[PDB]
Amino acid sequence: DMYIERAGDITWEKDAEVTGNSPRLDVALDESGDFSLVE
Amino acid sequence: GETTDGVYRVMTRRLLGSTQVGVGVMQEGVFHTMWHVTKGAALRSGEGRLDPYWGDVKQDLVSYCGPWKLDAAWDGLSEVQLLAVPPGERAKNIQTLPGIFKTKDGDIGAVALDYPAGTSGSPILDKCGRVIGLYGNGVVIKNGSYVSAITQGKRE
Ligand SMILES: CC(C)Nc1nc2ccccc2[nH]1
Repeated sequence: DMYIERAGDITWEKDAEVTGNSPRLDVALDESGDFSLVE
Repeated sequence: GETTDGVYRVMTRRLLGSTQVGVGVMQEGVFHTMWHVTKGAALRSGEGRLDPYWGDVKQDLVSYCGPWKLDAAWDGLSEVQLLAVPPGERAKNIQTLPGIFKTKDGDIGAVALDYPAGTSGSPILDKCGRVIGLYGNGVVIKNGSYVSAITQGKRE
């Protein structure tokens, strides 16, 4: 049985930790909602 | 149960102890999560029940108590924040510049941040605090790292 619990407010944080790259990828989305990389 | 706007963990007592299967967004009395988190099953909030209202396996989205409310979109230029709610850990904002998923049907923003699968449903925000999509449906790249689409629904 699934239940929910509050975890926080939705706000933008000034000076949050900044990370992650910005890749440009060719992808396909199938009928089951799964993404796959196209090459 | 609790209907205050905000980010929520989605839990189950089915497996060992209490397990976090995902996350979601409560906005305007509607709970928003990814389909693969709940598989469309009903949810409990205290002594209250949330019934599914709309869902789509292909978009990998589902809303409870009402129609999908989130309509903000990534502007294609600016940094965004993933409000990551990892299992057993405090909610944390991570700022990043999205990449892009190019498809035969158009382009979508993508965030290259890797968290446990039970973080699926965490919201991605713009600079005004608006939810531009949910994290947790994506791909694995050459290096074994994860890249998620910024998945957004349509407000009917
Ligand atoms: C590369 C794999 C092991 N990492 C991974 N898969 C995920 C699926 C959904 C949400 C977050 C996820 N992080």
